[PDB]
Amino acid sequence: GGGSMEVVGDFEYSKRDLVGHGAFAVVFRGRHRQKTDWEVAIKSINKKNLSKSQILLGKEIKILKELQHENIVALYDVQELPNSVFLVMEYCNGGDLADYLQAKGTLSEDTIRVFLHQIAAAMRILHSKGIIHRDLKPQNILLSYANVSGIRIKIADFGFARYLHSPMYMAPEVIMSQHYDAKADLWSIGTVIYQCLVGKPPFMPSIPRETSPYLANLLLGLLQRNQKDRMDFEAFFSHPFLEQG
Amino acid sequence: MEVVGDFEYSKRDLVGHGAFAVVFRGRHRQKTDWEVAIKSINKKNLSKSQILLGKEIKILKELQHENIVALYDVQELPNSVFLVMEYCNGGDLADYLQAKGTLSEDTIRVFLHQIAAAMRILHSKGIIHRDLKPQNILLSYANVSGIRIKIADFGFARYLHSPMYMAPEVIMSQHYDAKADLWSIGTVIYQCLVGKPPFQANSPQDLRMFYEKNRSLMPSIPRETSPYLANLLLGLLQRNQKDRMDFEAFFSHPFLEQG
Ligand SMILES: CCS(=O)(=O)Nc1ccc2c(c1)/C(=C(/Nc1ccc(CN3CCCCC3)cc1)c1ccccc1)C(=O)N2
Ligand SMILES: CCS(=O)(=O)Nc1ccc2c(c1)/C(=C(/Nc1ccc(CN3CCCCC3)cc1)c1ccccc1)C(=O)N2
Repeated sequence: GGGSMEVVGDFEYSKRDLVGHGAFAVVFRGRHRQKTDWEVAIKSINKKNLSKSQILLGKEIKILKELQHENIVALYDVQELPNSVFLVMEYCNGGDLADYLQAKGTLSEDTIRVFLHQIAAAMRILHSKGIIHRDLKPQNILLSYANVSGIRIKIADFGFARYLHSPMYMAPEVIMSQHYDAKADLWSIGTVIYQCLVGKPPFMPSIPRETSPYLANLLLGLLQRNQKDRMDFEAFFSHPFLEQG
Repeated sequence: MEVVGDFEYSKRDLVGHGAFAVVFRGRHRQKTDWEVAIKSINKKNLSKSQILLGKEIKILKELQHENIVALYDVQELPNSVFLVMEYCNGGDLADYLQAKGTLSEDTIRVFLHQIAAAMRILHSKGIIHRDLKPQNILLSYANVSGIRIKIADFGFARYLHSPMYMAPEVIMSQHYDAKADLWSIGTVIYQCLVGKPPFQANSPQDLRMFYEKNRSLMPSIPRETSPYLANLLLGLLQRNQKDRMDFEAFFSHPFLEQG
């Protein structure tokens, strides 16, 4: 591919419009070839690189396909050239939360609530399909502007995601450790909210005196080293902090 | 006959089921003396399951050992995915145990040598099978010394991964099942010898809570058992992986390399 343009099923991109990189991956802004006002992200993935890695792209596609929520990054198409796999995906013109925090610094409780509402919305869908993300972080949380109220949040990167499995020969450590990471996402969402508020990840941790009681409750409930002790999903989904103003 | 890439099978020659899968004996369309197993998987069924077929294909592609079941081709029709694979004319160990009952120490050594051979390759690529059992361990006759063993079913297999936002339980549980296969190989050898698994419940949940409460102690090794084989089994059947025989100890255990 010497040339500037490239065709990927019903979509196309200029190599001029590179927006960022993932693992063995490069992401371009693109568009539908007929509906050209329809912007997409095209993730090019080097096959030889992938085949030498332990990345399960098949799994990521399986999970992306299964999730059709407005706060989970949409997969539109998969194309397989000889040298590359292409994923055609929702364009998120906002970059990731990491960029937004590097710009805005720390966020208001009003802002963090608007964002967390949408992250919670996505967490519902993962929990209800028995998917654990396990690599939630600001690099994985993408932003899409209409024009703070104009900002829509989309979860991405199911590289590390895994399905919960709801046997005499099976090792006891495997039998027992079933569901052991069931609550891993609730911690991560904790560290993320924390960083949004304080301006760095936390490592009970230092909750600033300014913090509202609800938000302090949520954070201390999420940031529990032992999952046994850590807030469960339904408690989080319906936590007072989310459904006020 | 139905066609799958360069291979073909009769629907007459169904040889069993797997998960959302049906298996036929087949052959190459030119090299017709080349028998294959053709595993048909319904896509709609798969898409509603939590089976990662891509992962299993990735792992099978990476493993080219004579004691790991060969994947030759993958074909994707609209309704079905087909896996063209080594034909194992012997069925699984489950069938062979239900027939033969218990096995001689000479027989169990011949089998375990070959399972060990495969375990080398998994360990050295950092793959854990995790669901080793007699239903997964296939047999292929040339004409007991004429029986070749192939590990199958990497459905449950996973790669060993050799970060502030990541949950502590995830960080710490890295490599926790690194020795899970050595237990499984234990239960299997045990069943081969005694004629039943070392530990049984009435359900998954009974056994969950059994292993959980640490009720599990060493199991009944018959007095007749040779010392080497008893050593191996007691070293493999250790509820705590910390205590459980390490791989190099297993690979080079006295039992395997005697005559
Ligand atoms: C990391 C998860 S991933 O699955 O591997 N990647 C992924 C998945 C889905 C995606 C994007 C990325 C994506 C991004 N847009 C995007 C990126 C940057 C910018 C900002 N300036 C950059 C250059 C100048 C113009 C735009 C705009 C849109 C983006 C790219 C890389 C990293 C993060 C976001 C988007 O619209 N949908
Ligand atoms: C292991 C789980 S799986 O991966 O989903 N199945 C799979 C994977 C690879 C395979 C086979 C099956 C297969 C089988 N051969 C086969 C099957 C049955 C018989 C029938 N005899 C049994 C012994 C003698 C009497 C008739 C012969 C060959 C077989 C089929 C279903 C279950 C198990 C084995 C084979 O040669 N290669």
